Amino acid sequence: LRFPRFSQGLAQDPTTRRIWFGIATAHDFESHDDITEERLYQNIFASHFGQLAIIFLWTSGNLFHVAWQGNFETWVQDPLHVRPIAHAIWDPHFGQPAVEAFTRGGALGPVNIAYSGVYQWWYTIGLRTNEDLYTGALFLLFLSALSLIGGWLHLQPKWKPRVSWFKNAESRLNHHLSGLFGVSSLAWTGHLVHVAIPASRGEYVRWNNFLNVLPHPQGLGPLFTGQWNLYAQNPDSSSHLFGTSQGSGTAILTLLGGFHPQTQSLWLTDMAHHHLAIAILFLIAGHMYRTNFGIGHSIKDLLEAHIPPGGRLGRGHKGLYDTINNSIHFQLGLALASLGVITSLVAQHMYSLPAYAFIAQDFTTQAALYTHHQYIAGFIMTGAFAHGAIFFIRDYNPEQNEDNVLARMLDHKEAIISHLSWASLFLGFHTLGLYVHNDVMLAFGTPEKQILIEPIFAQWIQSAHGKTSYGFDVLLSSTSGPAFNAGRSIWLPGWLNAINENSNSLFLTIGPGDFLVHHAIALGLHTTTLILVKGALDARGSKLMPDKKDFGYSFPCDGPGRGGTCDISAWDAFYLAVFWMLNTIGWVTFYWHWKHITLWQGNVSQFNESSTYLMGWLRDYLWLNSSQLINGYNPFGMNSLSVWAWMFLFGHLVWATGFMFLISWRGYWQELIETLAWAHERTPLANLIRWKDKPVALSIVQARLVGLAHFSVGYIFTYAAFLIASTSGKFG
Amino acid sequence: NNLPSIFVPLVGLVFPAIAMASLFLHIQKNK
Amino acid sequence: LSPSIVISLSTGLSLFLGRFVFFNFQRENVAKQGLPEQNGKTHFEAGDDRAKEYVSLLKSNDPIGFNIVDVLAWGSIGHIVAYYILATSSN
Amino acid sequence: HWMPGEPRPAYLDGSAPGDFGFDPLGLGEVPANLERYKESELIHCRWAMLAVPGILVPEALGYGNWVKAQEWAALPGGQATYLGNPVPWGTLPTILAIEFLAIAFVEHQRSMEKDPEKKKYPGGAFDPLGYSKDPKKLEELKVKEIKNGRLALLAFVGFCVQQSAYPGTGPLENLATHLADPWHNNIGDIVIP
Amino acid sequence: PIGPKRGSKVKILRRESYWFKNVGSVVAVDQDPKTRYPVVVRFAKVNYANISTNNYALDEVEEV
Amino acid sequence: SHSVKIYDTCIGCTQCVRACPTDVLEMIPWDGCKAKQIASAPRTEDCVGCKRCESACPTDFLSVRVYLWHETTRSMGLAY
Amino acid sequence: DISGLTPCKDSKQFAKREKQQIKKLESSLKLYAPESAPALALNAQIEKTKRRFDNYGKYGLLCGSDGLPHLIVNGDQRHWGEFITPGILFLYIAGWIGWVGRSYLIAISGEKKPAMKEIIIDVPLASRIIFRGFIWPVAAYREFLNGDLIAK
Ligand code: CLA
Ligand code: CLA
Ligand code: CLA
Ligand SMILES: CC1=C(/C=C/C(C)=C/C=C/C(C)=C/C=C/C=C(C)/C=C/C=C(C)/C=C/C2=C(C)CCCC2(C)C)C(C)(C)CCC1
Ligand SMILES: CC1=C(/C=C/C(C)=C/C=C/C(C)=C/C=C/C=C(C)/C=C/C=C(C)/C=C/C2=C(C)CCCC2(C)C)C(C)(C)CCC1
Ligand SMILES: CC1=C(C/C=C(\C)CCC[C@H](C)CCC[C@H](C)CCCC(C)C)C(=O)c2ccccc2C1=O
Ligand code: SF4
Ligand code: SF4
Repeated sequence: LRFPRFSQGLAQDPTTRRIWFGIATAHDFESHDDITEERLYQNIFASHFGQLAIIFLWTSGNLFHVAWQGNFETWVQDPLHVRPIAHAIWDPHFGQPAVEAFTRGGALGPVNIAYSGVYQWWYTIGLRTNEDLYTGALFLLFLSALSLIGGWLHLQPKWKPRVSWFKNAESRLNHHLSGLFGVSSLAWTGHLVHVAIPASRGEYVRWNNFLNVLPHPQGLGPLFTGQWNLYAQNPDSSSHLFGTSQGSGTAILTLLGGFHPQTQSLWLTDMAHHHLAIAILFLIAGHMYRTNFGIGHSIKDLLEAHIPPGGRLGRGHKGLYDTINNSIHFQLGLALASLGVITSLVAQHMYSLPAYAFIAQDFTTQAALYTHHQYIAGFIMTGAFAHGAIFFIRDYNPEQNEDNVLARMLDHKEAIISHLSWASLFLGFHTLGLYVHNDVMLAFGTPEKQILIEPIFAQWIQSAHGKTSYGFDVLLSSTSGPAFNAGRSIWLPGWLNAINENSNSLFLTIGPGDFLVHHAIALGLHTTTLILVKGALDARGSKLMPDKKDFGYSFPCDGPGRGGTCDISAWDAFYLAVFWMLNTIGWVTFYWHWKHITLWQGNVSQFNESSTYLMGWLRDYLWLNSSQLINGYNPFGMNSLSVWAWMFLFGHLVWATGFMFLISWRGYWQELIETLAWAHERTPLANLIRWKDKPVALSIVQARLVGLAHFSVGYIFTYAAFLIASTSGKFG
Repeated sequence: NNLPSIFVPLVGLVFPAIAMASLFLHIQKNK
Repeated sequence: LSPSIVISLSTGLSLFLGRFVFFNFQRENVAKQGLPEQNGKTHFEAGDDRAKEYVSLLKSNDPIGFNIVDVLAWGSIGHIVAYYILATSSN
Repeated sequence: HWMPGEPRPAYLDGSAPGDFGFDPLGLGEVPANLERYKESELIHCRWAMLAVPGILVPEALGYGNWVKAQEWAALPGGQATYLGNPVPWGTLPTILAIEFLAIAFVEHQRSMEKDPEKKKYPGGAFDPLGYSKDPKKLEELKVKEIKNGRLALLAFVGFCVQQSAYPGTGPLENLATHLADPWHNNIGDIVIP
Repeated sequence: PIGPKRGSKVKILRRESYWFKNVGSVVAVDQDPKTRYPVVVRFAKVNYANISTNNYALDEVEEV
Repeated sequence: SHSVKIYDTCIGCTQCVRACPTDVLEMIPWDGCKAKQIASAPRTEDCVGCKRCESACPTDFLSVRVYLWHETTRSMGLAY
Repeated sequence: DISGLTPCKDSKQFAKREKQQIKKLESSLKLYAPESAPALALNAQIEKTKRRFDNYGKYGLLCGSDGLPHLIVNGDQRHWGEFITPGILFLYIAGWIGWVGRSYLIAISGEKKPAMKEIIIDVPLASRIIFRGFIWPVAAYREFLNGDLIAK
């Protein structure tokens, strides 16, 4: 035996394929030699512990570097006129102009400007000095050490959990719902009330005095007597200055709604009340399922009894408890789908309802956060469907799942796939046709012939929320409606003030260009879903390959017979859907960035007029906004944007290098490598050296992955460079 | 400070060399 | 301004309703939805040592078998209702 | 038959009281579902045959229509009235508490019954005058009860709908409006504005 | 005689077959007892291999 | 070595054993088809995984199947 | 005023667009003799531009802040000519084409070699079938009622 230890088949490969495939199959515990279920579960547990340790170390490193090399104490005094510092630069390759150019902020040497928004987040939660950040970093280092220690302990024979413990679903659901959500959110309200709210009013509360300072003048008396309205009295005034006692109040729980007048962000007393309410809701809900105390629900009986008596769903949900409980890919897919949905929601909500002070005025940070979270959500959404296909291949049992909801989906896969195809074709046809018609109309110098369609439904929905720029006068926009009268004394004043102010990002005004780009987004989503669903459902076989389940999740082809069978596996269906995900997220981020750039420059009419034809996009977004970026270094000198131009070109080069592995396939290269072996063996003074692994071309599936990684890395780096350079050159 | 003048070369030139040598010796080993 | 000490009499009413009215319905529904099980075996009998029911807490000398868990659950419901009533007033 | 010349569903044989084969959507196909539906229909009919006297009589005595009697509870501190006399306990949280407890007991008592016949016509103590002594008269009585209940349900639907077209008005007010000028004060104007 | 008579129309009940749930015509039936798939069926449409004839057992064809 | 399997839907055409570029497959006598023959796969250590045998099979779905498996010097076609 | 829009006839930006287009066209005409053919073509272009702007003014379209017409597709009766009527006409034509294709495909399905009638069209049969699609809605609906629309 030799590397890999966990594969007898791989360890006997006489070629270089032994190393590549040894690296790529390390974390697939199910396919290792002499693997059992208990060992699988225990390895997963240890890996989770390691992941937590890595996360804690990452956060500790960020905090330590900001405390040691940043300008946090200078930024706190004048947040709007200081640039945050990420860390310092020490590059022996730098020249003197590079040393001078990157010396920005208040530093004594080259530094990097942070665009992750950690400064605003930490300032909002009450951190004020570099001593606080050092303590936080030390605490997180301790937490990482504790996580590693806990990871090592449960791999010992005395402390190994059993498989039955891992399959106790009701106890885990109860404990997670009640403590990991309810108690976790209850404690954050405590931190807010005791530390963060006093800090925003000029009060310094730390470990040495937090037992003597009352968060409220009346103490806990109102809480136990039910006089809970005393905690909302005397809120902060509109003339409040954040961080000082000028114009401050004494309330700790309010329902004002809207934004803080100065920081242009949510009130700190609204978030505490929100977290308290959700903590109570989560604490109550964690008492549903049955444990060894003799009361509660049983999930299996809940599933088995939800069958309609009409028979239109067959046997219903019977047998689904054991299907989910015995498959880990099913659980991973469900978790990934939920996580991706909530990540997209986080991205959509953070840009329009900012929570951190002075982050709405930082234009570069907002775009970076939005793009980051949207790309991550897209990748997670692809992974959900990938693991659904893996479940259908490896874990599904037809006999236990007879005629239930899961089995009837495989029965009519053709209808689902064909209807998805119809929707995609319809959307693509008409969207492209309208765009090309508008382009041709602009080309002939007659813009009045364009097809411009108002997004009436979205404008009506915006009016129903209290916006008065369209004159629809419905619901919340109606002063005499019951809905308006219900909340007019609680939250409507502040919300209506915020929604009818046009300098923020709360319910931006929309037009025909928004309509066209929204339908493009819909086309992208439908096509990606079509690809992934077709890959998942056809995983066990089709007419072209009835026995696909016998060949695994990933395999090259079934050869040139029967007309040829390239890309017939479900893995190849996942591989083709990454290109569509990247395209869709690119469209979404292009739309967001152009709209917000035009909004920030105060010339929204440019987007309104130039977004109805594709030449408008190409000329007024890409060509126009890339002038500063491509001038980072020129024959006349360099400035602080040099690194972003270099990364722009680097991303272009990495993206194009991926096309080599995607367009040219293996048999060209194995023949080319065969001549080099002869050349080396016949060369004097060099044939005294010989290899140990026989050199070979990459495998058919390897080159698909290697090409796709190059494509994604180039995409990400190029867009990140362009976005950051374009935003920071104009707005700093 | 003077610390970056040490740790940057330590992490960029010394540790990669040690790790690559050890890993190559590990992957080339047989019994 | 209703007093908080009196309003907590809702606990007594909730306990009365649980002990005299809805006892049979709750008991028969709990009997119908048995212990959770995996692969046809309960969690404890499948191998999980920490899933064993506490039989010592099931035995109560009440003539109809009223437990302490029932007391806790109905008291929690009564307290929640009473504090909702208290918070709704004085607004 | 509810429509001559139309075939009947197989499960509607014409032996049940008030059975005329009306089931275009086939909601009674499942034998367990159809048994429940008869109980629900009878309960709805019996509840609606008490509402109709309770809506017209207070309006016929000048005490206000049936939607005016609910206006006071939306206000803070509103007190209930009966026959023009305020009742001491007519506060909102006193009324809500006594209604839930009194009803939750009887309906749960009805729920625990397991004999299908007693869920519709329980008999026993609820028939003090003994009208169920004759099985021959009883069938005629059941037909009469079913035929009246559906009419009362239709009347209640009319009550509800007529309110939307004429807000703030009572059914007797609508009848008085119609009687004065039948040929212009009718449904036609509402449908075609 | 064994199985369907020649010229009759049968439908296929083999899941891994290209003509699953399709109707074909019987050509011949081998009468040897030791043969496992004695029914010869032909179809109007060709499969992915441009073949139009296949052999089936008595349990994978039914008279339509 | 790769895995080559034969199923009893075989008709004895010989076309798979004529197509193999290395001697992996051969005909043996049998009873169960008109031809009184079936393919056998005695030498799968010499299989390269080309699937020429599966392109030649006239059965609706193949009576010969090749499953790719652990790779060796012979199965990679290396003459280095 | 749906969505805060204004009629084209009252829009000043619409008139400014018309004036700019006409002025751009007129600057090219000064380069040619009035009797020459290019002058005649430019005159025709100017007249057509004026007529197009007048026609857009007459039909009751709605302009935005840029002076460009916008289409309302919510179903309002005042703008049924923008989306509803052309949509119904397109649906009729597409149903005609699809019904004719389906009828021709069914007609030749019973032949000895139906494939050869697809690469070499049988002109008389198609010509006889072409006229039949003029009443496609009635035939399709009656086929749906009789259950012959969906294959068994
Ligand atoms: C009170 C009891 C309790 C608690 C606290 C935990 C806690 C945990 N268990 Mg656990 N467990 C328990 C009882 C408990 N268990 C019992 C009784 C059993 C046996 C039935 C188990 C069995 C068990 C297993 C088998 C495993 C765990 C694991 C875990 C860890 C998962 C990490 C996680 O959820 O990320 C934290 C996530 C959240 C807090 C919520 C994420 C989603 C929310 C909505 C996001 C909120 C975002 C919010 C806006 C803030 C973000 C913004 C901010 C950046 C500013 C976590 C530490 C896993 C593990 O190994 O971890 C080490 C694991 O594999 N547990
Ligand atoms: C810009 C490049 C591009 C374009 C235009 C498309 C377009 C399309 N892809 Mg696609 N794709 C691309 C790149 C592209 N892809 C890449 C890089 C990948 C990764 C490998 C994929 C992977 C992919 C998958 C996996 C799938 C698609 C599908 C589709 C189709 C669904 C969208 C739709 O509604 O049709 C848009 C309509 C059109 C483009 C029609 C234009 C027709 C004009 C009029 C042709 C004119 C002809 C000519 C001018 C006249 C004769 C003259 C003579 C000289 C020819 C669509 C045709 C899906 C599909 O086919 O299923 C439905 C599908 O499943 N694509
Ligand atoms: C499958 C096609 C499809 C898809 C996926 C979408 C998707 C979307 N549309 Mg949309 N739309 C469609 C067709 C479609 N539309 C058509 C055909 C019209 C013209 C009537 C519109 C008109 C329209 C408007 C005016 C607006 C949207 C908007 C939106 C977005 C918000 C969701 C919404 O309001 O749904 C709307 C859903 C529908 C209208 C249902 C259409 C589905 C049917 C099956 C289409 C069939 C065509 C039908 C036969 C036409 C008959 C007309 C004939 C009598 C003349 C969402 C991305 C809104 C938005 O945010 O834009 C920025 C918005 O304001 N759409
Ligand atoms: C394949 C497969 C799989 C996977 C799957 C998936 C991945 C899916 C996804 C899915 C999804 C991803 C879904 C989603 C959904 C969503 C939703 C369903 C939503 C909803 C919403 C709502 C309902 C709302 C509401 C509201 C309110 C409340 C208020 C305001 C207004 C509104 C309307 C907004 C599994 C593993 C499982 C199994 C195997 C196979
Ligand atoms: C001996 C006896 C008797 C009596 C008895 C009794 C009297 C009992 C009682 C009992 C009780 C009396 C119980 C209680 C309980 C309670 C509870 C269980 C509570 C809970 C609570 C909670 C859960 C809370 C919550 C919350 C919320 C939700 C919010 C705010 C905060 C708080 C925390 C407050 C008699 C003579 C008759 C007979 C013979 C025997
Ligand atoms: C270029 C090319 C080759 C030839 C390329 C080879 C053999 C590259 C082999 C790797 C060399 C030595 C460069 C490695 C560069 C890495 C950055 C170093 C390792 C990094 C570690 C993290 C693994 C194929 O083998 C091939 C096979 C099938 C389809 C397409 C292609 C294809 O396009
Ligand atoms: S394996 Fe295929 S090609 Fe070879 S004899 Fe059998 S049926 Fe003929
Ligand atoms: S796969 Fe190729 S080498 Fe292997 S037995 Fe078949 S024809 Fe021969």
